[PDB]
Amino acid sequence: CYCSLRGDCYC
Repeated sequence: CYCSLRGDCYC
């Protein structure tokens, strides 16, 4: 579960 600024924001 991570919300980065490239393409991460879910689990």
